[PDB]
Amino acid sequence: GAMNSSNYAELFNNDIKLFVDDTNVYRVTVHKTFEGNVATKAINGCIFTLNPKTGHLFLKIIHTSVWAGQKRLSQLAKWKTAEEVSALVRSLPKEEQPKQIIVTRKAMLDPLEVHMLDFPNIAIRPTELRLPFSAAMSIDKLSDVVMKATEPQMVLFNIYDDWLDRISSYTAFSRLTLLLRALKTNEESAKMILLSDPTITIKSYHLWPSFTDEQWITIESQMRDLILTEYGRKYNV
Amino acid sequence: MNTVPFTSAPIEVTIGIDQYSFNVKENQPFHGIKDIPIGHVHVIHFQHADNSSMRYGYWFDCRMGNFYIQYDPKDGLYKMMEERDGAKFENIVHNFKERQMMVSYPKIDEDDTWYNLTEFVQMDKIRKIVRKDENQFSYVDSSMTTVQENELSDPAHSLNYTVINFKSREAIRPGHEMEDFLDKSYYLNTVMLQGIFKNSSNYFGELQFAFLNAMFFGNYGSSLQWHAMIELICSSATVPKHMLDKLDEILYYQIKTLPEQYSDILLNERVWNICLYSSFQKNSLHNTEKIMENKYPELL
Ligand SMILES: CNCc1ccc(O)cc1
Repeated sequence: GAMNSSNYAELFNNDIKLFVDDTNVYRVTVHKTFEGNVATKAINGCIFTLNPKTGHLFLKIIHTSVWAGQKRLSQLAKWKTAEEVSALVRSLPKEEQPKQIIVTRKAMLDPLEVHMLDFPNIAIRPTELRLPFSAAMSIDKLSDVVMKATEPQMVLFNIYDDWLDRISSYTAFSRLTLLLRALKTNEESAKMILLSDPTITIKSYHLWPSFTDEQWITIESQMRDLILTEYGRKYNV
Repeated sequence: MNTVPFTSAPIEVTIGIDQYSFNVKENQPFHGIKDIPIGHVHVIHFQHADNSSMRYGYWFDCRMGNFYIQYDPKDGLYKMMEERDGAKFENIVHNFKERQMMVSYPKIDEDDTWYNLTEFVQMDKIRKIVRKDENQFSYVDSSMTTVQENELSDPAHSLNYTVINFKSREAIRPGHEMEDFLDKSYYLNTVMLQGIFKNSSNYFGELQFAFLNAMFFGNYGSSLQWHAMIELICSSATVPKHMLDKLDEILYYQIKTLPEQYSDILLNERVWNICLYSSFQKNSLHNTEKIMENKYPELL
């Protein structure tokens, strides 16, 4: 059934599962034409496919060429997402294929269900969580590889860097969701918090700064404060 | 004009014949139904006064044999049986008519309702959906499950409707996932019409039989089958114009005949709203859309 606050620990068990977020697949700028009409211009997008236990991120880059001469692009985007997740699964050895795929948006259920018809043993699940994976394009290195892409490309990352050496998957996911929530609510403030102290760098092979255990606690506190402040302003509470 | 005699009516029962019904009292001298139009299938159906859970009946065609009803006090139901002795049967029928113990099939000359509901229904196809080859007539009741319902327990007593599943290998060509799911023309025209039904008459005959089983017996799986067969046409961009015109007529008479008080359990909001307002065929069911808007504006 639906993934929710109650059944949260299931993410961190030994059943392989993937989250699929399609928010950043079809991305546009809205602009005026010469005649004063409005037009969209597509920009490169990505499928965010994440193993929440391992941190393995399958970033499928969606090049604007995909949309050329197609109609109803917001609908096609859901099917293109399902097609690419389907191709990813079939590329993985049997023992690495997921037992569940959890979609962050219910509109992805039917497309993925039809694309995975011949995988009757893979459960396609919605979630009641409002996960902040839309904010993935606020991670500089992920934004950089999407916007530089000249063709369809799959890039593999570990979104937890080396955290699993020191913390559990549960803790790593909670830190990831806190960072992304902060980046979604106030990108400028979140980024200032992460990159202020210039002596803490991002390793070439990492996405996030090389914080010590104590420094992560300070960062996490600063992210939580940021999120509640913006909640205050938002609701005049 | 044919006759279905009854041995007797030992238990109080509401008897249906097609869209007509009459109440018979316990041990009322009732010996059957005469003046039944030749040329159509018919359904005789029963609801006991004591137990309205006993909703059950028999599809038959008078051209296939001499059929009568007899109450079985062991199994506690009115059973259909065939009389192979033509002379004993003519004899019995003549005597009950002479004694005027039979009700007349109460058809109005102008009234084409039953023809319109059964246009494509044929006894040979009914007997493939309801499997009991020793009898020429087919028993259906409220509780019987469909083969599809049984996949998601007794196969002898099931309704063998053609399985329709929009999210299945049969429905979707590999590489045409989005195309085939949003436009079901492939599934309708190649898989179902050309592959399984062979023609639109067989397809319509199953759709009409499913409807009638839903209406007369409140058979839930039949209702599912009726909606699925409608939805598969409405969800197809490419449907022969003669099929659209005939479907409009079929559905018009079904909606006209449906008892007003049953529209809430017998009509699926989603399918009808999608067929009349969202689907490729939203503008192709003029008669159906007008009667639905005038008779069930609430559902929509
Ligand atoms: C290959 N995508 C799923 C699928 C869809 C339909 C089909 O007959 C087999 C597999």
